[PDB]
Amino acid sequence: TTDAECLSKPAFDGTLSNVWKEGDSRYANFENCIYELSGIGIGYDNDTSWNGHWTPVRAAD
Amino acid sequence: SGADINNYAGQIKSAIESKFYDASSYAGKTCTLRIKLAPDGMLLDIKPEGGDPALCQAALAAAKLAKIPKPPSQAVYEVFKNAPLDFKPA
Repeated sequence: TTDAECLSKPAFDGTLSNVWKEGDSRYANFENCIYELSGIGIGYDNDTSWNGHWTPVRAAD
Repeated sequence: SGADINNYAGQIKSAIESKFYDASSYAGKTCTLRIKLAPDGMLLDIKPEGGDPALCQAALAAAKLAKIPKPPSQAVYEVFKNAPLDFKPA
């Protein structure tokens, strides 16, 4: 499951969990891919769950 | 209730979104805030926890003005009592 395959998956609005922070930005694993949060996002479960706009950026790892 | 939590989050986001102006004017900027919610969905307090001064100010205004509805239930309220908010316009 490649970077190219992940990029081709649709963005969505919703909640991902086990979200982590690199620099200013937040990420989460989904469908063997990594999604990034943009827009206005709402956090919960100690900042590890985030609701908002998620866009695939690259493959897992 | 997992869907209730997600739908309420989407209503917070929707509410703030509509009081948030010239969003794309801040493309590339970041701001993160923390709120204190009342059980009826009113904002008790909001503190900026870092980011672009100009985006943050707009974010603050958005949130203060937002008409956040009452949570579907006390359970959901508890989840968002102290929600962090991220503004990362595209």
